[PDB]
Amino acid sequence: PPLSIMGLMPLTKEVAKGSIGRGVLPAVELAIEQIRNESLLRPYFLDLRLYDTECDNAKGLKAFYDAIKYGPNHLMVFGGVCPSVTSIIAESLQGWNLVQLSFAATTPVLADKKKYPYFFRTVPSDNAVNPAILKLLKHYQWKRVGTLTQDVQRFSEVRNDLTGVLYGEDIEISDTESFSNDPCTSVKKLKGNDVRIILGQFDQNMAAKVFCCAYEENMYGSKYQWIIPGWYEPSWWEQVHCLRKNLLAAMEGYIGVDFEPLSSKQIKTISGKTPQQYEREYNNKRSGVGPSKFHGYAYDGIWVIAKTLQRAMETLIQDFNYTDHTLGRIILNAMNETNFFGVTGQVVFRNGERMGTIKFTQFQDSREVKVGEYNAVADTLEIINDTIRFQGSEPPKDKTIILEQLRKISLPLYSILSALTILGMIMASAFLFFNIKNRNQKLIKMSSPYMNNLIILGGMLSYASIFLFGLDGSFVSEKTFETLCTVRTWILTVGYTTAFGAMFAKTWRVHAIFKNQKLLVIVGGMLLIDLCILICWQAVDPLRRTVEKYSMEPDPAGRDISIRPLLEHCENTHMTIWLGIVYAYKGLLMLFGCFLAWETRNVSIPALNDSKYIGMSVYNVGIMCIIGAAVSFLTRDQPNVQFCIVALVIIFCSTITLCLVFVPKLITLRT
Amino acid sequence: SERRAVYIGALFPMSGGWPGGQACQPAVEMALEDVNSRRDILPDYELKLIHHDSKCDPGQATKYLYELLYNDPIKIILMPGCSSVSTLVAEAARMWNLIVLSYGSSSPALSNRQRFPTFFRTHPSATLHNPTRVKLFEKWGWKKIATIQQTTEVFTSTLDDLEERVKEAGIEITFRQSFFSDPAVPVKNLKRQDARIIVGLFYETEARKVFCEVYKERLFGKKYVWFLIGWYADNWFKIYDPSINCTVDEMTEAVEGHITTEIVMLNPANTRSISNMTSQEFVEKLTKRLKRHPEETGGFQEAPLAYDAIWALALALNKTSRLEDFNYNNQTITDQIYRAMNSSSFEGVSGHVVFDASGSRMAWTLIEQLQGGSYKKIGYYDSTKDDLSWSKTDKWIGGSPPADQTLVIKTFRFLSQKLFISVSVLSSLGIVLAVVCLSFNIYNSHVRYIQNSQPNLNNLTAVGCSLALAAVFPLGLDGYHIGRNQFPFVCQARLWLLGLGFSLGYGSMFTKIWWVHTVFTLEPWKLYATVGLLVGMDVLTLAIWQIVDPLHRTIETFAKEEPKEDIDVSILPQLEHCSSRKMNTWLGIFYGYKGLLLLLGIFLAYETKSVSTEKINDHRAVGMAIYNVAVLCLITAPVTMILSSQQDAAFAFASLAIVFSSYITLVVLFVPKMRRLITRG
Ligand SMILES: CCCCCCCC/C=C\CCCCCCCCCC(=O)OC[C@H](COP(=O)([O-])OCC[N+](C)(C)C)OC(=O)CCCCCCC/C=C\CCCCCCCC
Ligand SMILES: CCCCC/C=C\C/C=C\C/C=C\C/C=C\CCCC(=O)OC[C@H](COP(=O)(O)OCCN)OC(=O)CCCCCCC/C=C\CCCCCCCC
Ligand SMILES: CC(C)CCC[C@@H](C)[C@H]1CC[C@H]2[C@@H]3CC=C4C[C@@H](O)CC[C@]4(C)[C@H]3CC[C@]12C
Ligand SMILES: CC(C)CCC[C@@H](C)[C@H]1CC[C@H]2[C@@H]3CC=C4C[C@@H](O)CC[C@]4(C)[C@H]3CC[C@]12C
Ligand SMILES: CC(C)CCC[C@@H](C)[C@H]1CC[C@H]2[C@@H]3CC=C4C[C@@H](O)CC[C@]4(C)[C@H]3CC[C@]12C
Ligand SMILES: CC(C)CCC[C@@H](C)[C@H]1CC[C@H]2[C@@H]3CC=C4C[C@@H](O)CC[C@]4(C)[C@H]3CC[C@]12C
Ligand SMILES: CC(C)CCC[C@@H](C)[C@H]1CC[C@H]2[C@@H]3CC=C4C[C@@H](O)CC[C@]4(C)[C@H]3CC[C@]12C
Ligand SMILES: CC(C)CCC[C@@H](C)[C@H]1CC[C@H]2[C@@H]3CC=C4C[C@@H](O)CC[C@]4(C)[C@H]3CC[C@]12C
Ligand SMILES: CC(C)CCC[C@@H](C)[C@H]1CC[C@H]2[C@@H]3CC=C4C[C@@H](O)CC[C@]4(C)[C@H]3CC[C@]12C
Ligand SMILES: CC(C)CCC[C@@H](C)[C@H]1CC[C@H]2[C@@H]3CC=C4C[C@@H](O)CC[C@]4(C)[C@H]3CC[C@]12C
Ligand SMILES: CC(C)CCC[C@@H](C)[C@H]1CC[C@H]2[C@@H]3CC=C4C[C@@H](O)CC[C@]4(C)[C@H]3CC[C@]12C
Ligand SMILES: CC(C)CCC[C@@H](C)[C@H]1CC[C@H]2[C@@H]3CC=C4C[C@@H](O)CC[C@]4(C)[C@H]3CC[C@]12C
Ligand SMILES: *[C@@H]1O[C@H](CO)[C@@H](O)[C@H](O)[C@H]1NC(C)=O
Ligand SMILES: *[C@@H]1O[C@H](CO)[C@@H](O)[C@H](O)[C@H]1NC(C)=O
Ligand SMILES: *[C@@H]1O[C@H](CO)[C@@H](O)[C@H](O)[C@H]1NC(C)=O
Ligand SMILES: *[C@@H]1O[C@H](CO)[C@@H](O)[C@H](O)[C@H]1NC(C)=O
Ligand SMILES: [Ca+2]
Repeated sequence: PPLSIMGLMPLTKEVAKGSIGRGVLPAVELAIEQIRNESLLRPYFLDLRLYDTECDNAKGLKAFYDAIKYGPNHLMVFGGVCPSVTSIIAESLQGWNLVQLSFAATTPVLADKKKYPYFFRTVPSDNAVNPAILKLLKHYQWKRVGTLTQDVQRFSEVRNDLTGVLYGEDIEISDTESFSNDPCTSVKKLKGNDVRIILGQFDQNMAAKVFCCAYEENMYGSKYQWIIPGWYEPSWWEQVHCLRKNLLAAMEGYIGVDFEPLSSKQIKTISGKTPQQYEREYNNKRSGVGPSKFHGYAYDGIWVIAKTLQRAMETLIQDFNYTDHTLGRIILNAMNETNFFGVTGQVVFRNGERMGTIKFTQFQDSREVKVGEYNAVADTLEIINDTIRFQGSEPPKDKTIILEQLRKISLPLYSILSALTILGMIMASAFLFFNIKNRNQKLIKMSSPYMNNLIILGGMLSYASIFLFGLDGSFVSEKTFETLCTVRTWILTVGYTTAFGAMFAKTWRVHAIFKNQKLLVIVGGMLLIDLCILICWQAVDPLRRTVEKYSMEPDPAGRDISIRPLLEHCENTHMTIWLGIVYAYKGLLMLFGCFLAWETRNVSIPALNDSKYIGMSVYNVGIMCIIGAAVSFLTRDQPNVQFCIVALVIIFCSTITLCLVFVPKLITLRT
Repeated sequence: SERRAVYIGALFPMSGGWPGGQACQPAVEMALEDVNSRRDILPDYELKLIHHDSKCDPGQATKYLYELLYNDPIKIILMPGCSSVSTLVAEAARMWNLIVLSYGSSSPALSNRQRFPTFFRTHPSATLHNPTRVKLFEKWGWKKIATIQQTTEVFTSTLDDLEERVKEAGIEITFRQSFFSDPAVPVKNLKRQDARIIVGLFYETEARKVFCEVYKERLFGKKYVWFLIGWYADNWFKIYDPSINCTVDEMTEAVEGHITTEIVMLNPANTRSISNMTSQEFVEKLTKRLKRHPEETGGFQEAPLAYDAIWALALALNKTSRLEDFNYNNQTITDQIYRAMNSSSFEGVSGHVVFDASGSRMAWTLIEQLQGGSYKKIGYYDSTKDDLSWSKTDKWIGGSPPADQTLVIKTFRFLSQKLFISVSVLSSLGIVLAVVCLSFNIYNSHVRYIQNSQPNLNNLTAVGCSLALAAVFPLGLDGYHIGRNQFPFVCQARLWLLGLGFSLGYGSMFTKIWWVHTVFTLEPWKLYATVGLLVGMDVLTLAIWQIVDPLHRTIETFAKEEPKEDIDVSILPQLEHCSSRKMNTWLGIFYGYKGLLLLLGIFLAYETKSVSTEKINDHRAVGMAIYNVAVLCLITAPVTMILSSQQDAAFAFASLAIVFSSYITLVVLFVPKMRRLITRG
C-alpha cells in the first residue's frame, strides 16, 4: 500500500537553479530510507515521485497537470523552489484538496493565508530577518538607521515589511532610499542626513556598486555600519569588472544577515541524530554533487510530512482522490500541529511560516565569520561576545554627539594684561599726585593743570575699560554679562571723550590764540554730546548678548567628537549703524585735532608750556585709535588675539600720551 | 460536405471583480448561431463552445483549464475573460500550442510577446489612452504635465508607458505622485508644486475621495485642468458616499469641466457589420436574450468585444481552414492560425477590428467633458491613422484652454522721460553760462582787477562746473535709449565725467583756500602744482577702479507685481543698474576721501573768513561757494545710496544736486567780478 507524494522541483542541469533541486536529493533519500527502516508509516510506505518544473511557469504547470493525470493519486504536494511556479501551484492547490509543503520558496507573498491557505514551508521567509535585525538594534541601542532598497518587488517586500516591524518601537527611519542601477546617488542622499548605520536590501550585483559608493563617501571605517543580506556567494567581492583593495577596505566591518542552515545545538533530533551527525551523513552521501543550503530544510520536510501522515492515520487513505475535502482538511490540521526538533532546529509553524533561526555574520579581513544568532521562537538574541570586532573601541553611534562648547578667553593672557593695566594705573596715579603736589609752582601753573588732570582721568578710565572688555562672559553669569557690556561701553566712551577733549581743547586754544574756563566748556560740550548719544543708544535698543556658531571645524580626537565653537558677542539689533556713527563722530574729531596740531606745532605760547608734546600725544592717540578699531573689527572671530591687540593698543596709547604729557615736567622739577 | 465539430475553450467570469460573463456568454452564444447558419463562412466545420465559470480567480480557473485541456474533445482555441486568468492561460498555452483570444483583458502587461507568444485580445490595452492624451496636449500646447496615480500595477504600467510616450513628443512630466488609499498628501504636494495639467489614474471610489480633497484644496477652476479615466458611471460624483465629508454640490463644483477618455466599444456610426447587424439591433437582440436588465447584467459594454472576437476567430479559421486534425503537439496549425489572426482586418459591431504587432487591438477613443453636471462628447481619436475628429462642443472659462504654466513678462522700469528732458535742458542751459563766464574771464585777462585774482584757477573752476553739468546727460539715460550693448561706455563716461568735473571744480577752490591759509601763517608754481597733485590723485584712484573692477550692466529683480482684472500671468519688474562687483567698498573710499576734503575745505574757508590778501582777491566769495557745494554734496551723497531703488527719485536728487552746485558756484565766483568790470569799465 503506497502513499504517493507529488514532489515538484527543478532537476535539469540546464536550468541555473538546478543546483538546488539536485543538491537536496541526497538528504531526501536520507530521510525516506530512514522512514522505511524504522517503519513509522507501517503498513503503508512512503513513495515520493519526483517531477521537474524547470523553473518555467508553462513547463511547471504542464508537469503539474501530467502528474495529476498520468500519476497515482498523490496525497500531498511537496517542493517548489522558484517563486512563480510555487505560487501558481499553491494558489490552485485548493481545487484538488492538496496541501503543499515547500522547503525553498522564500517569497513573503506566500504568507497570505487567504490566497494560499494550503501552503506551508519549513524555510523562513525573506522578511524573517526583520524581527531579528530589530532585536540587534535593541542590543547595540541603534535607534537611527536609514534604508537603501533596490527597486525590485523581492526586496521591496522586505523594505515595506521592515516599517511594520519597527512600528510600536523606539526606532526611527531617518532616511529612506530606493535605487535601480546606480546606488551612489542614494548613498550621498543618505550621507546628507548624517546616518551611521544603514540597512541595505539588494542583490549580489548591486552589492559591489553600493559598497564602492559607500567607499567614495567615506561611508566605512569606524563610525559607519552596514547591514546587508547574507545569502551572497562566497568570495563575491572578487568579481572581475572600482578598485579591488579599496573594495576590501570599504567592505570591512559590514554585517550580513541570513537564515541558519543547521541548528548549532548538539541535541538529539526527532530521528535520533544530532545536527552534526546528519551533516556528516549528508556530506558523505552527496559525494559528487555540491552542497546546497536548503538540504536540511528538505530533510525535516519529509519528517514534517511523515509525522503528519501518522497523525492523519490517527484521525481515521487509498480511497483518496482529489475530490476528498474532509481528508484534505484533516491532513491540513495534522501538518499545522507539527512541533518537533529537527536538524534545522525547532520545527513549528505559525500561520504556515516556519518559526526558525537567523544567522548574523561579519566580514573580517578576508572572509565572513559568524558573530551571533537570533531565535525567533524565543525572540532572543545571542551574540558571540568576542568575535565581533570594531575599528573603534565601542560600537559606532547612530546620531552625532555635537556638544556646543563656548570659546573662552585665555586666563593667563587676561591675567598678564590685567597686571600691566594695574601697573599703568599706578603710574597714572603717581603722575596725578605729582601734578596736584606741584600746583603752586609756576612751571606746572603755566600748562593748564585742570586739563592735565582730565587727561589722567581719561587714561585711568580707559584702564578700567581694559579690565572690563575681556571678561569673556565665562567668568560671570549672563545677566551680569549684559549689565557689564553696557557698563564697559559707558566707561570706555567717557574715558576716551574726556581724555581727548582735554588734548583737543588745548590745541584748539593754542591755534585760536596764534590766529589773533572756556576749555572746560569745550570738554563739557563733548561730554554732553557723548552722554546724549549713549542715553539714546541705551533707551532705544539696549545691547544684549548673542552667540555665534562657527563651521563645526575641529575634530580633536579619533572619536566622533564634533564641537561647534560657540563664541559670544554683546551687540545690538542695528549695532552696525550705532558703531558707525560713533566711530565717525570720533574719527572726524581726531583728524581735526591732528590737523590743528600740525598747524600749530611751531607756535610757542607761555600760557600753554606743553603744546608741542601734546601734539605728539594727539598723534599717538589718533594712530592707535585707528589701528585698534581696524584690528578689532577685522578679528571678531578670534577672542584671544583680538583682546590682546585691543588691550595692547589701549595700554600703549594711554601710557605713551600720559608719559609724553607729564614726564618732561618731572624731569625739570626733580632737577 | 460533413459538418465536423470544432470546439472553443471559453472561460467566462460569472462573478468576481469583473463579472463580465453575465453578458459575455450570450453575446458569444448568439454570435456562434450567426457564424454557424451562414454557409459562406465555414461550410465544412461547425463551431461549438465548452465553457466554464472562472469566477475571475486564477486559483479557481486553473482547475477548469485542466478540465478543458485534459478532457476530450480537443479545443482549438481558448478565451479568457478576466486579466489575471488571461495572463495565466496566455503563459501556459504555449506548452500545448494553443492560441489564446481574450475580449476583456485590458492589463498592459499582456502585450509582452516574449511571455505570451500566442496571445490576442479584442480589448485594447489601457496604454491606448496615452496616444490620445498626448495628442490633446499638442492640440492645446501643454508641455508641463504632472501625474497622480493609485498604487496598482495597471496604473503604474500606464504611467511608465506615458513617460516614454511623452518623451518622443518633447513634453516633460514634472511632478509624479502615488497613494494607496488616502490621496490627501499627494494632492497637497500638487497644490504646493503648482501643477497645471494633472493626469489622474485611480478607480471610482478613490476618485470621489480625490476630488473632494481637491475641493478642499481648491485645485479646480480656471488654471487647473484634469485628465481622468472615462469608464466610470455617469453620476459617480453624485453617488452618495459616507466616507467623504465634502458634499454633492461641492463635487459638482470641483469635478465640473474635466476631460475623460474611453475606448469606443460600439460603432458610433450607423453602418452594418459583417453579421448584417447594426449597433442598436445588436443591443436589442442581446437585451432580449439577457435574463436581467442591461444595467444589472455585468460586462454589458464589453459584449460587442466578445462578438467581434468570435467573428475574428471564425474568419481566421476560414482563411486557414485541415482543422479536423488538430493535436496539442503540432505547431504548424498553431502558426498558421496565428498568421491568420495577426492579419485580421474587418468591420464588426465595435468598428474596425485590426490587431497591432503585439496582439493588442487598435481602436477609437472617445474624449468627453463634464458640462453642467453631465457628460458631452467633445471628440474622437484614431491612433492608427492618428486622426482627431473634433466636434467643437467643448468649453473653457475664458473661451480658450488654460495655459500649461504662468509666463513671467519681465518689464523694465525706465526713468521718466519728461523729467529727463526737462533736467537735460536745464543742464545744457547751465553749460551755456559756463561758456559765457569762461570766455568773459579769458578775454579780460589783461585787466588788473582780474589779474590780481588767480584767473587760471577760476578758469579751471568754470571748466569743472561745465564738466559736472555735462555729466547729467549720461547719468540720466537708461536702457530706454542705450540698449544692452553700448551701456558700459555710458557708465564709464558717467563715472569719468563726474569724477574729473568734481576734481577740477573743487580742486581749484580748495587750492585757493589752502594757499590763502598757508600765507596767513604766493607764487604760481605751487598754486598750479597743488591742483596738479589733487587731479592726479583723483585720476589714479579712478584708473585703479577701472583696471581692477570695471563697471558693467547688472539687472535687479523685484517682487511679483501682478495686475488684476487680467489673465494669470505674473508681471515681474526689473530695475537696470551698472555697478562694479564690489561697488560699496569702492565708492566708499572715494566718498570718504572727498568728504574729508570738503570738510577740511569748509574749515579752512571759515578760518580765513576775515583775512584779506591781494594776490587772491575773490577768495572770500570762494568761501561762500564751498559751503553750498559741500552741503549739497553731503545731502546728495548718501541719499542716492539710500534710494538705489526708485530710480526716478534717485536721478532727481543726483541731477538737481549737480545742477544747483554748478549754477551757484558759477554765479558766486563770476557775477561780482563781471559787474565790477562792467560798471567801472
Ligand atoms: C578704516 C576704519 C576707520 C576706523 C576709525 C577709528 C575711530 C576710533 C575712534 C574712537 C574709538 C573709541 C570709541 C569707543 C566707543 C565704542 C565702545 C564699545 C564697547 C562695547 O560695547 O563692545 C562692543 C564690541 C563687541 O565686540 P566683541 O569682540 O564681541 O567684544 C567682546 C569680547 N569678549 C572677549 C568679551 C567676547 O566691542 C568693541 O566695540 C571693540 C572696540 C575696540 C576698542 C577701540 C580702540 C580704543 C583706542 C584708544 C582708547 C583711548 C585712550 C584714551 C587716551 C588717554 C590719554 C591719556
Ligand atoms: C561723508 C559721506 C558722503 C561724502 C561724499 C560727498 C560728495 C561726493 C564726492 C565726490 C563725487 C565724485 C565723483 C562721482 C563718482 C562716481 C559716480 C558713480 C558712477 C555712476 O554712474 O552712478 C552709479 C550709480 C548707478 O545707480 P543706478 O543704476 O540706479 O543709476 C541709474 C539712474 N538712471 O548711481 C549713483 O551712484 C548716483 C551718482 C552719484 C552722485 C554723487 C553726488 C554728487 C553731487 C554733486 C556733484 C557736485 C559737482 C561739483 C562742482 C564743483 C564746482 C566748483
Ligand atoms: C608702565 C610703565 C612703563 C611706566 C613707567 C614710567 C617710567 C617710564 C617713568 C617713571 C619715573 C621716570 C624717571 C624719573 C626720574 C628720572 C631721573 C632722570 O635723571 C632721568 C629720567 C628718569 C630715569 C625718569 C624716566 C621715566 C621714568 C622711569
Ligand atoms: C560729524 C561730527 C564729527 C561733527 C562734530 C562737531 C563738533 C566737532 C563740534 C560740535 C560742538 C563744537 C564746539 C562748540 C563750542 C565751541 C566754542 C568755540 O569758542 C570754540 C569751538 C567749540 C569748542 C566747538 C568745537 C567743535 C565742536 C565740538
Ligand atoms: C585730515 C588730516 C589727517 C590731514 C593731515 C595732512 C597733513 C599730513 C599735511 C598737512 C600739511 C602738509 C604739509 C604741507 C607742507 C609741506 C612742506 C613740503 O615741503 C613737504 C611736505 C609738507 C611737510 C606737507 C606734509 C603733509 C602735511 C603735514
Ligand atoms: C607699536 C607701534 C605700532 C606704535 C607706534 C606709534 C607711533 C605712531 C608714534 C610713536 C612715536 C610718534 C612720533 C613721535 C615724534 C614725532 C616727531 C614729530 O616731529 C612728528 C611726529 C612724530 C614722528 C610722531 C608720530 C607718531 C609716532 C611715530
Ligand atoms: C587716521 C591717521 C592714519 C591719520 C594720521 C596721519 C599721519 C600719518 C600724519 C599726521 C602727522 C604727520 C607727521 C607730521 C610731521 C612730520 C614731521 C616731518 O618732518 C616728517 C613727517 C612727519 C613725521 C609727518 C608724518 C605723517 C603724519 C604722522
Ligand atoms: C612703554 C613705552 C611706550 C613708554 C616709552 C616712554 C618714552 C616715550 C619716554 C621714556 C624716556 C623719555 C625721554 C626722557 C628724557 C627726555 C628729555 C626731555 O628734555 C625731553 C623729553 C625726553 C626726550 C623724554 C621723551 C619721552 C621718553 C623717550
Ligand atoms: C585726505 C586729505 C587729507 C589729503 C589731502 C592731501 C593734501 C595735504 C596735499 C594735496 C596737494 C598737496 C600739495 C601739492 C603741491 C605742493 C607744492 C609743493 O612745492 C609743496 C607741497 C604742496 C604744498 C602739497 C602739500 C600737500 C597737499 C596740499
Ligand atoms: C584719506 C583717505 C584715504 C581715507 C579714507 C577712509 C576710508 C578708507 C574709509 C572711510 C569709510 C569706510 C567705509 C565705511 C563703509 C563701508 C561699507 C562696507 O560695506 C564695506 C566697507 C566700507 C566701504 C568702508 C571701507 C573703508 C572706508 C571707505
Ligand atoms: C568735521 C567737520 C564737522 C568739521 C567742521 C567743524 C565746524 C562745525 C567748526 C569749524 C570752525 C568752527 C567755528 C570756529 C569759530 C567760531 C566763532 C565763534 O565765535 C563761534 C563758534 C564758531 C562759529 C565755530 C562753529 C563751529 C565751526 C564752524
Ligand atoms: C550731515 C551734516 C552733519 C552736515 C552738516 C555740515 C555743517 C557743519 C555745515 C552745513 C551748513 C554750514 C554752514 C553754512 C553757512 C554758514 C554761514 C557762514 O557765515 C558761517 C559758516 C556757516 C555757519 C556754515 C558752517 C558749517 C555748516 C553748519
Ligand atoms: C494552526 O494552529 C495555530 C496554533 O496551533 C492556530 O492559531 C491556527 O489558526 C491554525 N490554523 C488552522 C487551524 O488552519
Ligand atoms: C471565407 O473563405 C473563402 C475562401 O477564399 C472566401 O472566399 C470568403 O470570402 C471568406 N469569408 C469571408 C467572410 O471573408
Ligand atoms: C502535425 O505535426 C505532426 C508531427 O509533425 C504530423 O504528424 C501531423 O500530420 C501534423 N498535422 C497536420 C494537420 O499536418
Ligand atoms: C504579422 O506577423 C509578421 C511576422 O512576424 C510580422 O512581421 C507582422 O508585423 C505581423 N502583423 C502586424 C500587423 O504586426
Ligand atoms: Ca463615461
